[PDB]
Amino acid sequence: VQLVESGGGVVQPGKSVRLSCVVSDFPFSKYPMYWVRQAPGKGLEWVAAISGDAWHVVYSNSVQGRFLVSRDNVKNTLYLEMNSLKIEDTAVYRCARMFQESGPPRLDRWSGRNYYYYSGMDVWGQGTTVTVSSA
Amino acid sequence: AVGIGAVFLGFLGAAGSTMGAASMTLTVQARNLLSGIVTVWGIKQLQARVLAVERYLRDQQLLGIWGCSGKLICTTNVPWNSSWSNRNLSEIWDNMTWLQWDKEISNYTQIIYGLLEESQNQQEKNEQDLLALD
Amino acid sequence: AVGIGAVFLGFLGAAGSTMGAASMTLTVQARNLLSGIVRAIEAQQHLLKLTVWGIKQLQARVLAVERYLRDQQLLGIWGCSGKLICTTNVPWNSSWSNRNLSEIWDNMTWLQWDKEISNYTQIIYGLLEESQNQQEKNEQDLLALD
Amino acid sequence: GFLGAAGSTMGAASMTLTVQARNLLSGIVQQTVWGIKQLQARVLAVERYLRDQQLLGIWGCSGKLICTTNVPWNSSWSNRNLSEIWDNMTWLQWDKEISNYTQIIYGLLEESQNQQEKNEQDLLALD
Amino acid sequence: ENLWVTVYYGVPVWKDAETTLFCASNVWATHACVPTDPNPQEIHLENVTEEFNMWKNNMVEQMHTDIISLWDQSLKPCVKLTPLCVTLQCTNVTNNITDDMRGELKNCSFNMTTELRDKKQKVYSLFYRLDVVQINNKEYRLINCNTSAITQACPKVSFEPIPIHYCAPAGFAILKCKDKKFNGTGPCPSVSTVQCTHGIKPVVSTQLLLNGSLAEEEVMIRSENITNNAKNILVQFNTPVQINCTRPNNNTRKSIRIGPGQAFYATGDIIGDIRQAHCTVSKATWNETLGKVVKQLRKHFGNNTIIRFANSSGGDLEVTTHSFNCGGEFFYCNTSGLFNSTWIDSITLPCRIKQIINMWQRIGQAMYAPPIQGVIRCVSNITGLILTRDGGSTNSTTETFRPGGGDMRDNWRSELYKYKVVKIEPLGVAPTRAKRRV
Amino acid sequence: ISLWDQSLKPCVKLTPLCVTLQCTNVTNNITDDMRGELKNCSFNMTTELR
Amino acid sequence: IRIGPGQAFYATGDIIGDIRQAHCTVSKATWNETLGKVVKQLRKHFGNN
Amino acid sequence: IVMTQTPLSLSVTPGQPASISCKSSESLRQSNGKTSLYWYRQKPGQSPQLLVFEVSNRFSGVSDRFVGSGSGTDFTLRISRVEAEDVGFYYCMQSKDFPLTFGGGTKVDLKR
Ligand SMILES: *[C@@H]1O[C@H](CO[C@@H]2O[C@@H](C)[C@@H](O)[C@@H](O)[C@@H]2O)[C@@H](O[C@@H]2O[C@H](CO)[C@@H](O[C@@H]3O[C@H](CO[C@H]4O[C@H](CO)[C@@H](O)[C@H](O)[C@@H]4O[C@@H]4O[C@H](CO)[C@@H](O)[C@H](O)[C@H]4NC(C)=O)[C@@H](O)[C@H](O[C@H]4O[C@H](CO)[C@@H](O[C@@H]5O[C@H](CO)[C@@H](O)[C@H](O)[C@H]5NC(C)=O)[C@H](O)[C@@H]4O[C@@H]4O[C@H](CO)[C@@H](O[C@@H]5O[C@H](CO)[C@H](O)[C@H](O)[C@H]5O)[C@H](O)[C@H]4NC(C)=O)[C@@H]3O)[C@H](O)[C@H]2NC(C)=O)[C@H](O)[C@H]1NC(C)=O
Ligand SMILES: *[C@@H]1O[C@H](CO[C@@H]2O[C@@H](C)[C@@H](O)[C@@H](O)[C@@H]2O)[C@@H](O[C@@H]2O[C@H](CO)[C@@H](O[C@@H]3O[C@H](CO[C@H]4O[C@H](CO[C@@H]5O[C@H](CO)[C@@H](O[C@@H]6O[C@H](CO)[C@H](O)[C@H](O)[C@H]6O)[C@H](O)[C@H]5NC(C)=O)[C@@H](O)[C@H](O)[C@@H]4O[C@@H]4O[C@H](CO)[C@@H](O[C@@H]5O[C@H](CO)[C@H](O)[C@H](O)[C@H]5O)[C@H](O)[C@H]4NC(C)=O)[C@@H](O)[C@H](O[C@H]4O[C@H](CO)[C@@H](O)[C@H](O)[C@@H]4O)[C@@H]3O)[C@H](O)[C@H]2NC(C)=O)[C@H](O)[C@H]1NC(C)=O
Ligand SMILES: *[C@@H]1O[C@H](CO)[C@@H](O[C@@H]2O[C@H](CO)[C@@H](O[C@@H]3O[C@H](CO[C@H]4O[C@H](CO)[C@@H](O)[C@H](O[C@H]5O[C@H](CO)[C@@H](O)[C@H](O)[C@@H]5O)[C@@H]4O)[C@@H](O)[C@H](O[C@H]4O[C@H](CO)[C@@H](O)[C@H](O)[C@@H]4O[C@H]4O[C@H](CO)[C@@H](O)[C@H](O)[C@@H]4O)[C@@H]3O)[C@H](O)[C@H]2NC(C)=O)[C@H](O)[C@H]1NC(C)=O
Ligand SMILES: *[C@@H]1O[C@H](CO)[C@@H](O[C@@H]2O[C@H](CO)[C@@H](O[C@@H]3O[C@H](CO)[C@@H](O)[C@H](O)[C@@H]3O)[C@H](O)[C@H]2NC(C)=O)[C@H](O)[C@H]1NC(C)=O
Ligand SMILES: *[C@@H]1O[C@H](CO)[C@@H](O[C@@H]2O[C@H](CO)[C@@H](O)[C@H](O)[C@H]2NC(C)=O)[C@H](O)[C@H]1NC(C)=O
Ligand SMILES: *[C@@H]1O[C@H](CO)[C@@H](O[C@@H]2O[C@H](CO)[C@@H](O)[C@H](O)[C@H]2NC(C)=O)[C@H](O)[C@H]1NC(C)=O
Ligand SMILES: *[C@@H]1O[C@H](CO)[C@@H](O[C@@H]2O[C@H](CO)[C@@H](O)[C@H](O)[C@H]2NC(C)=O)[C@H](O)[C@H]1NC(C)=O
Ligand SMILES: *[C@@H]1O[C@H](CO)[C@@H](O[C@@H]2O[C@H](CO)[C@@H](O)[C@H](O)[C@H]2NC(C)=O)[C@H](O)[C@H]1NC(C)=O
Ligand SMILES: *[C@@H]1O[C@H](CO)[C@@H](O[C@@H]2O[C@H](CO)[C@@H](O)[C@H](O)[C@H]2NC(C)=O)[C@H](O)[C@H]1NC(C)=O
Ligand SMILES: *[C@@H]1O[C@H](CO)[C@@H](O)[C@H](O)[C@H]1NC(C)=O
Ligand SMILES: *[C@@H]1O[C@H](CO)[C@@H](O)[C@H](O)[C@H]1NC(C)=O
Ligand SMILES: *[C@@H]1O[C@H](CO)[C@@H](O)[C@H](O)[C@H]1NC(C)=O
Ligand SMILES: *[C@@H]1O[C@H](CO)[C@@H](O)[C@H](O)[C@H]1NC(C)=O
Ligand SMILES: *[C@@H]1O[C@H](CO)[C@@H](O)[C@H](O)[C@H]1NC(C)=O
Ligand SMILES: *[C@@H]1O[C@H](CO)[C@@H](O)[C@H](O)[C@H]1NC(C)=O
Ligand SMILES: *[C@@H]1O[C@H](CO)[C@@H](O)[C@H](O)[C@H]1NC(C)=O
Ligand SMILES: *[C@@H]1O[C@H](CO)[C@@H](O)[C@H](O)[C@H]1NC(C)=O
Ligand SMILES: *[C@@H]1O[C@H](CO)[C@@H](O)[C@H](O)[C@H]1NC(C)=O
Repeated sequence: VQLVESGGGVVQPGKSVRLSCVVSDFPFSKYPMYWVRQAPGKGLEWVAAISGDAWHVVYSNSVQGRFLVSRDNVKNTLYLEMNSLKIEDTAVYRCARMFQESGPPRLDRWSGRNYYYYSGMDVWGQGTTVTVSSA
Repeated sequence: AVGIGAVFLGFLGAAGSTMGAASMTLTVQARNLLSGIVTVWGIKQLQARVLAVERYLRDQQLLGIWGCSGKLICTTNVPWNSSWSNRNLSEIWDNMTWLQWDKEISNYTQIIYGLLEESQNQQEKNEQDLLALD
Repeated sequence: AVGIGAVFLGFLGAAGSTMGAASMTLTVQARNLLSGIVRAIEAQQHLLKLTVWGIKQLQARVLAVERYLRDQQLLGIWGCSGKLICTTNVPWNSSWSNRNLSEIWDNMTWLQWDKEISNYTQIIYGLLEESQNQQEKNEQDLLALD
Repeated sequence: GFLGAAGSTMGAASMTLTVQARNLLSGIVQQTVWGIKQLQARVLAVERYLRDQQLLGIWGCSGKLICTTNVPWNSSWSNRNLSEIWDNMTWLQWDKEISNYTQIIYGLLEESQNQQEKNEQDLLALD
Repeated sequence: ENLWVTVYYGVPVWKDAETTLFCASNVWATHACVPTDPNPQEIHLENVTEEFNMWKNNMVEQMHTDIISLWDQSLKPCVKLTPLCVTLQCTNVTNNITDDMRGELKNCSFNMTTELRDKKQKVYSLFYRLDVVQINNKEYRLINCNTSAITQACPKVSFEPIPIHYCAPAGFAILKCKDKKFNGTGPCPSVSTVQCTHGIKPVVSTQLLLNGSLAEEEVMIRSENITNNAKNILVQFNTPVQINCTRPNNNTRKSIRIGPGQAFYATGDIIGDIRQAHCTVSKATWNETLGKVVKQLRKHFGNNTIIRFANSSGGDLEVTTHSFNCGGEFFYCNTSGLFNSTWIDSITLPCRIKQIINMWQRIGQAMYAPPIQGVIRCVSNITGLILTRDGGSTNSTTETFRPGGGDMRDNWRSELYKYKVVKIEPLGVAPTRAKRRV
Repeated sequence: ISLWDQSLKPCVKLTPLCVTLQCTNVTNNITDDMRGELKNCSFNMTTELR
Repeated sequence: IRIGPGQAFYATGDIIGDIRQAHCTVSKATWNETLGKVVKQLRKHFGNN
Repeated sequence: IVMTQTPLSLSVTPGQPASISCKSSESLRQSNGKTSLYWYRQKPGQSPQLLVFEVSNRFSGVSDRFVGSGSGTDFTLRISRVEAEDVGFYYCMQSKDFPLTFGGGTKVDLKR
């Protein structure tokens, strides 16, 4: 299946960018997408995740107050934004997909509260890296 | 691995609101009267289920004997007696919750029940068969 | 220091009365199919778990509930649910009696009438079920032409 | 017949359901270790019948068996055209095509029942 | 356009779940259950297909639980027998004997107490050597004494199997296939719905299917994975096969007090010459039916391999010989003669009897039966067999088949294979173009 | 209390233990603060044979 | 040890090595700080001095 | 919710079974009726590839040497027939609660 991770670069602190991620070969309106993070010479790290129908969103413990992510179901295209950067935020940024097909929401008859369900991943693309630098 | 997406009202959420405004959430309670399942332990399970059945049938029987069965809120033809309270129609609907009104009238219950039963029987059903013949 | 006062109709208050007049205490008479003890029963409702005796009380309560369901459901089969009385469309068979109404409605009681008509039962049930079926849905389907 | 309309199209078995309805208007009519099971069986039967009668009685549909209501059908649940449904699909297939959105449909019927039908009736009563 | 929704009532909907079933109409049965109904009730339908998964429906499991519970319900007001593990001095009997029954009966005398705490008494009776083990003239004990203790059977309530219907509660249904050539599983194309089942007789059997049902067309063979030997093989016949079994000897029984309200049933003196109890079947119908079985085997097998029969694997006496419940008593009959045949007027079936009976694999119980005075016959049918398959052959030569399967569950799978419990939901919704007139 | 009673039903009654105990003290490689606690005692008792 | 028909008993064997004394062990200063907080709340309702 | 790998890393030789653990810090018995532990491996300079989901359930299109094991107390792995293609880093991953967490690192190579 086709899944690319565009958007490398290099910046000083205090910027604002836009990131893209092109998908194919699945019915895009059904699936959830994540955003993982790999520091250089290190392990992995989770950042953010958007809902299937593009209405619910969660972040990591760090950037709650920085980021913004949005889904285009029409163009089948992910848009990510990272603002007010730091040089120590340099890592590998990848755009990967949950394995398990989620379904519709559930509405309990006890104070409503529509619930969602998530699980882990299967497919990773190649990747990209923006090194926030100084000079 | 979940999220929360609240849309509708809470179970007994409107209890701290005013009567004329909290009258619009009456569905949720009757929606949630006969669920929860949705040696000694099964014994008391069946005990609980039987108790729930008994109270629900009791209140539906009290609905059915009156001419206000099946549907929700309705009217009658019993004029109000002012020997019970004497408010001027704004202090109740705009300035009073339900527990307050319940503590105000919890001595006059059975008389009101009996008089509604009286007007439901009398001049409604024999009167019907009077109207069922020229 | 307990003193008694004003009165009402009461339970079984018209069993020896004229049927045309005794026809109006149906409410109080019919309330007590599921009660009669309308009083701290809940403690013995709780702790009787390890014996046959609360099991038999459970038998009794479930049986009473089922009897109420049988009566209300059989009325619900007919198109007279949720009411006290209803008229219908089965013509009376005058083979069953030819007394005038002025004796039944004035000088006859209910247990007398029970001992009179006690064999015509299931015929009446079948005819009422027939008129609640025939043209009550068939011509009603023909009355569903809008 | 007792569940006679099984292998039919929904639009095909759309007329003779009243005979099914009268035939499904029975079950209690025409009447130790095992007795415990019998008690539990009776409990289950009572609970299911009361569940159905409650869910009928909350809505405005508790009289006749088919009825109408005031909810516009949203196209997010299904997308199939009308004749496509009524002439090319059974009940079970429609069931598996709708058995995720059911609770929302219930709640919308409930709110349509409460709103604009009883307090609106209450304002209509005042002359 | 304007599309609004109608709620429908009374719509046929299957749901695939499982609930608890219901009694119908002696130790097994009750002196009080619900009476049956004389009228059948079954509606054939069409254009409905569904796969009915055998080996999975816990109706077998419910029946298993209920039968063991009623079996334990039986021996509750019966009497303990814990003073019976006293030591046994014994001697031999050599009087009115046929030479094939030598050394079986044991004349054993022992002390045993009366209802007085001060008073015991000399007590002697006749036992089977099969139930008596050696401690060390030479003195013996019973087999049960370093394991579970034992009770006396309450000798009033019989053992005869009764047809038992099962039924479902209201709002439920039972589905039933109609394929005469139905497999173990697979999508059955023909649907029949009933409210209650047929009569079922719960016979304990260890090697055969006594008093079972009959297949319609021919012999049919049941297992899941034929290539593996981890499963058993279920084989049903087409026509029944007669078998007689009897006890020849003139049985007598005395009665010895134990304590207050306690009376043990020991062995009385037997009058007459003693022979071996045994059984007898035909041979020609047996040969014909085995020819039918050899014909039916080679469809899913090598059509030109060799089929051989042999004795079973040996070991436990529970799985060695065929066991059953004729005459209110349990018989141990080896059937090694029936399987002395390879492929490519009567038959003598000698038997064994035990007085002390260990039931199901739970070793925490022990059951004892008293002798029944007199002479007992027993006649029964034969309806099907349980087989296994070996492993290690060199490419479809020398196939040996053996019977096994010490479980009562497959005995009830072999009946309830047709059945599956379906929940009913009579409430549905659908959209339309109609409107709601206020 | 009900569940704790439900536990202790099927187990073994210990009636043949109320007998006389011929005893002796414990010696072998003991800390002196633990002197007095443990005791080696013996008695007669029946087996599964009566 | 078997004692009866279907009855057995569990008797104590022997011990390797020493015969020691069971005991418990806690911290010390957290106990002191805990009781300090306790008497801080205790002076709010009785005589403080 | 934290999670640790156990042990750190190991050099292996062919003709040998393998077993790699990942110690939990909670028990993650899902209300669906299972536990959310996944494994997936990467290779140097490359992307990760999914090893095993459903605790003990091999991923589609994977050789039979890869299965799963363990319950909510702690977990292991199971690899027979050690081959040079099976080198890289193996990570265990929590997928029960936010935020997610990851296994540290398992260096796997041959022996000199
Ligand atoms: C409703 O809802 C529901 C749910 O919900 C429920 O209910 C409700 C009531 C509530 O309650 C809630 O809560 C609950 O939950 C829903 O459901 C859903 O569904 C879906 C469907 O759609 C699903 O999904 C799926 O999934 C899967 C997985 O999972 C499964 O499996 C497992 C194991 O087996 C299990 O466990 C699970 O469970 C599942 O199963 C199932 O389940 C169900 C549920 O219940 C049941 O029913 C059933 O029965 C079961 N079954 C069984 C058998 O078991 C996954 O996997 C999948 O995915 C896949 O598939 C798809 C389809 O096919 C695909 O896609 C495709 O792609 C391709 C490519 O090329 C193309 O071509 C095509 O076209 C497409 N198609 C489409 C349609 O789109 C995808 O992609 C996938 O595929 C795959 O992929 C992969 C990748 O990777 C691959 O692999 C590869 O391979 C190679 C070779 O081999 C190499 O090796 C490499 O390396 C690799 O990688 C593969 O191959 C492929 N495959 C193939 C075959 O090829 C699906 O998605 C889900 O799950 C569900 N859910 C849940 C939760 O579960 C519903 O829907 C709703 N609705 C209605 C109407 O109903
Ligand atoms: C039919 O049906 C359908 C369906 O339904 C569905 O389904 C079903 C089954 C069930 O489930 C149900 O429930 C559902 O719903 C329907 O549909 C529907 O509808 C409705 C109406 O009608 C709707 O509602 C709505 O909603 C909304 C929401 O919103 C959100 O968001 C917002 C913002 O927005 C954003 O913006 C930004 C900027 O621009 C963007 O970004 C961008 O993007 C682009 C593109 O995209 C690019 O990419 C770039 O790059 C970037 O930058 C984005 O995107 C956007 N987004 C979106 C989504 O849009 C805000 O403002 C709001 O607020 C919201 O928010 C949200 O919220 C939530 C809740 O809260 C949250 O969550 C959270 O989470 C956390 C974590 O956990 C915690 O949990 C918390 O607690 C929570 O809270 C989230 O986060 C958030 N997010 C965000 C992003 O923010 C709204 O808005 C709207 O409103 C509007 O309007 C109004 C009028 O008046 C106004 O007023 C206002 O203001 C506004 O404007 C509405 O409400 C819904 O949604 C739907 N659904 C869906 C799914 O969608 C229908 O309707 C039917 N039919 C009929 C006829 O009816
Ligand atoms: C597969 O299915 C088949 C088909 O059912 C089974 O075959 C059945 O097998 C059982 C035994 O397993 C047979 O039942 C027993 O048959 C005994 C035969 O006795 C004959 O002689 C006596 C005189 O001594 C006659 O009275 C009998 O009369 C019987 O028949 C007539 C006419 O049909 C009836 O009117 C009678 O009522 C009898 O039914 C026979 O001719 C029979 O003695 C025995 O009955 C005893 O046990 C019952 C238990 O409750 C007592 O009620 C009964 O009174 C007898 O008990 C007396 O004797 C004992 C001691 O011997 C005392 O302890 C008692 O207190 C009492 O004094 C029982 O009926 C059955 O006949 C047979 N079926 C057929 C059709 O022949 C297979 O077994 C089965 N396969 C397996 C493996 O089980
Ligand atoms: C059921 O149990 C065993 C196993 O089939 C049967 O015993 C077998 O009986 C035959 C017939 O005599 C024995 O054949 C011959 O026996 C003598 C002495 O045993 C031996 O010297 C010969 O060489 C030949 O083997 C066979 O050995 C014997 N097998 C065993 C394992 O004992 C038994 O007869 C059957 N039960 C009944 C009641 O028939
Ligand atoms: C039954 O009990 C009696 C004692 O009341 C036993 O009689 C004597 O027992 C002793 C020791 O047991 C022997 O030395 C004697 O030889 C016995 N005498 C006689 C006449 O028997 C008797 O042995 C016991 N019998 C059994 C079978 O237990
Ligand atoms: C109860 O009885 C005897 C002990 O007296 C045990 O019988 C042993 O059985 C095995 C195999 O059947 C033989 O190899 C031994 O030689 C037997 N021992 C004796 C002394 O005969 C029997 O196993 C005991 N039961 C249990 C459960 O331990
Ligand atoms: C039935 O059991 C057989 C073994 O008797 C299973 O056969 C295995 O098949 C796989 C792939 O086809 C082989 O890799 C194994 O070696 C086989 N097992 C053995 C012991 O050789 C078979 O999977 C089972 N299930 C069916 C046929 O559905
Ligand atoms: C099946 O039965 C046969 C005979 O009925 C058993 O064969 C005997 O086995 C014993 C034990 O080694 C030998 O001493 C005899 O010589 C054999 N006799 C014959 C005629 O073969 C056979 O052992 C039984 N099968 C098993 C597994 O025990
Ligand atoms: C255990 O049994 C023995 C056996 O009889 C008893 O001890 C006997 O006591 C008598 C009376 O003092 C002596 O004459 C015997 O020499 C004793 N025998 C032995 C072996 O001690 C007594 O019932 C029990 N003894 C103990 C110590 O428990
Ligand atoms: C109610 O009426 C009385 C007199 O009729 C008046 O004095 C009083 O203020 C009124 N109160 C309200 C709340 O209207
Ligand atoms: C019978 O009852 C009626 C009313 O219930 C009463 O008027 C009448 O007096 C009673 N008969 C006698 C003899 O008292
Ligand atoms: C009914 O009244 C009429 C009118 O007087 C009379 O002719 C008839 O005989 C009466 N019948 C009975 C049964 O009283
Ligand atoms: C009933 O009362 C009326 C009027 O008093 C009388 O005419 C009639 O004969 C009475 N019935 C009987 C059976 O006496
Ligand atoms: C209506 O149904 C026809 C086939 O029955 C289909 O071709 C058409 O696209 C449908 N149109 C809409 C608007 O659903
Ligand atoms: C019929 O049963 C056999 C034995 O398991 C096997 O071929 C298969 O399970 C069944 N056949 C089909 C076509 O399902
Ligand atoms: C078997 O029993 C039946 C009935 O008792 C009898 O007719 C038949 O002759 C018997 N056969 C043999 C071989 O004993
Ligand atoms: C060989 O087996 C096939 C079935 O696979 C069968 O049709 C054929 O008759 C067999 N051959 C012989 C000679 O029986
Ligand atoms: C005790 O003294 C403290 C400060 O020394 C003071 O805050 C508190 O009010 C006093 N309480 C009493 C009961 O004297």
